[PDB]
Formats: sequence, C-alpha cells, structure tokens
Amino acid sequence: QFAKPEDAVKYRQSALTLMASHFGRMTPVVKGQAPYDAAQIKANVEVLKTLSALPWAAFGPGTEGGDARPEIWSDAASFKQKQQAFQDNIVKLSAAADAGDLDKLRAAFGDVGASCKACHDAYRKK
Amino acid sequence: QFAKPEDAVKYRQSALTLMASHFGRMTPVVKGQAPYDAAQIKANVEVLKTLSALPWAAFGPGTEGGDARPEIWSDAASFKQKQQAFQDNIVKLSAAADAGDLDKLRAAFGDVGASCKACHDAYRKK
Ligand code: HEC
Ligand code: HEC
Ligand SMILES: O=C1O[C@H]([C@@H](O)CO)C(O)=C1O
Ligand SMILES: O=C1O[C@H]([C@@H](O)CO)C(O)=C1O
Repeated sequence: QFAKPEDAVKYRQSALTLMASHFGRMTPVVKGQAPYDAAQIKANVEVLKTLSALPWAAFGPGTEGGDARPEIWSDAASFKQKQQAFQDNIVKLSAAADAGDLDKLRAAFGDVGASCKACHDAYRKK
Repeated sequence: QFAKPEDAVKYRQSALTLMASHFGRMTPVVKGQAPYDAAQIKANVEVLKTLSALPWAAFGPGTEGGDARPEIWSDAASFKQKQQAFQDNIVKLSAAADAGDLDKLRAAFGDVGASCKACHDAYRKK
C-alpha cells in the first residue's frame, strides 16, 4: 500500500507510536498507581490487539529506512520469530484482560514489555 | 494518557496517518484498477473501524497544537458532530464491506471521503 519506501517507514513508525501509547498507558494500572477497571482494560487491550498486528506488513521488501536495522531483511526468519513471540504474548495479555485478573495482567504485561525490548535490542538502530 | 500536549498531538497525527493509509489503500479497488476480494476488504475495513475511533480522544482539553484549529475546542459541539458523522459513515462502509458488494462499497467509500474533507475544511489548518 506504499507508493515509496518512506511511506512504509512513516506507517510503521505511526503504528508503533500508537502501540507504545496503548501499551504504556497501562503502566500506572499494573503498578497500582491508578485504579483497575477490568472493562476499561479489556477494551484498551482489544485496541492494542489490533494495533499489535499492523507494523509488520510495513517492513516489506524494499522498505529499508528509519531506525530499522538491515538485518530485519537479511535475517527474515529471526525477525519473524521476534514478531511472533511478541504477538503470542499479546494473546496472553488479551486472555488476562478478558479474565479481569490484575495479577495475571501484570505478569502478562511484563512478558509483552520484554518482547518489545528483545526485538529492539536486535533490530532497532540505537 | 499523555504527559504533555505534544504527546496528544503526536498520537492523533499517528492515528490519522494510519487512517489515511487504511482508507486510501482501497482507492484502486473502488476504482476497479485493483481486484475486489471481499474478504480482503472486510478485514481491512475492520482495521479502519478500530482506527477511526482513536483520534478524537487525543483532542482532549489542553491539547492545542499541530495542525488542529483552536475552533475544535471553542466549538466542541460542532466538532463532535463532524466526528460523529464521519464515524457513522464508517459504520455504513463496514456494512457495505460485510455485504461484499462493490457498488455499495464505492458509494460508502465516497461518503466517508466527503466526511474527512468536511472536517478538514472547518478544523484543520491550511
Ligand atoms: C520487532 C519484532 C519489534 C517488536 C516486537 C516491537 N518493536 Fe518497537 N520498533 C521496531 C523497529 C524495527 C522499530 C524501528 C522502526 C523504524 O523504521 O524506524 C521500532 C520502533 C518503535 C518506536 C518508535 C516509532 C517512531 O515513532 O519512530 C516505538 C515507540 C516502539 N517501537 C515501541 C514498541 C513497543 C511499546 C513494543 C511492544 C509493546 C514494540 N515497539 C515492539 C521493532 C519492534
Ligand atoms: C474531524 C472530525 C476530522 C475527520 C472526520 C478526519 N480528520 Fe483528518 N485531521 C483532522 C485534524 C484536526 C487534523 C490535524 C491534527 C493535528 O493535530 O495536526 C487532521 C490531520 C490528518 C492527517 C495528517 C496527520 C499527520 O500526520 O500530521 C491525515 C493524513 C488525515 N487527517 C487524514 C484523514 C482521513 C483520510 C480522514 C477520513 C478517512 C480524516 N482525516 C478524517 C480532523 C479530522
Ligand atoms: O512502552 C514501551 O515499552 C517498551 C519497552 O520500554 C519495554 O521494556 C517500549 O519500547 C515502549 O515505548
Ligand atoms: O485518503 C484520504 O482521503 C481524505 C480526503 O482526501 C478525502 O477527500 C484524506 O484527507 C486523505 O488522506
């Protein structure tokens, strides 16, 4: 869907920004600093679910740029396992949110965050 | 969810960018230049549905900036009717996509586009 590689870069950056917001806005809740409203979090995690699937299609062939390391393309199978692990942890977060269980939510939240960082450590420029 | 007004600006700009992409990528399909796969479009419109609800919460009190005109806040009821009309036209687009009907899709697509422009004409800086 991208006329030029820069358009793919702008899309994925925007998608990832929207993820950081829907993920990070729950930090005060999982820390207990803000109240836990199970329905609120269920709805937010549904949004995060949808967003979490979007960036990866914008790293298609020919879309080198931004802060994406070139190894995303030369090690396509590894990069796909980091996105899959992340998306599988998002499924676990959705399950915790759907269950309305704050303990399970904070554990699942931590697993998601670790998956973000694992990908950044390998595939995002400094 | 925004520490500073600039964070709300960056969020809404990112959300709107993701909308322009999920909306605009269907242009070749509604023009007949690309093939119509009803399931493909149904899935894409489901993404657009979700995205279409996101920008508005990032024009909250105190978030003046970007290319948002100040009248968004001083004429809050008018701005809310432009976002509601847009979101109602998104519902009609979802119905067309769910029905798998290209005629209905192209009419609903046109109505959505007109609603984007109507809001821009009143509330987006030049
Ligand atoms: C690899 C499988 C990734 C996972 C999982 C996550 N992110 Fe990431 N992120 C990745 C790359 C390769 C990049 C660079 C993209 C580019 O072309 O520049 C990023 C970038 C971000 C950004 C910055 C976006 C911007 O506005 O420029 C943010 C805020 C970000 N990523 C956040 C984030 C979060 C919160 C994640 C888990 C919920 C996460 N990312 C996962 C690669 C990957
Ligand atoms: C008012 C109810 C709007 C409707 C409906 C749509 N948009 Fe819009 N858009 C609006 C404003 C006030 C702004 C400025 C935001 C800011 O703070 O800068 C915008 C901006 C855009 C952008 C640019 C985003 C960026 O990266 O800076 C795009 C690409 C955009 N809008 C597209 C768009 C489309 C395709 C719409 C219908 C599907 C649409 N917008 C509706 C206000 C409103
Ligand atoms: O909210 C965020 O979480 C991850 C990372 O900090 C998790 O360790 C990230 O990159 C964000 O923007
Ligand atoms: O794809 C788009 O459609 C609207 C407008 O052009 C409809 O007339 C808009 O602002 C986009 O970025």
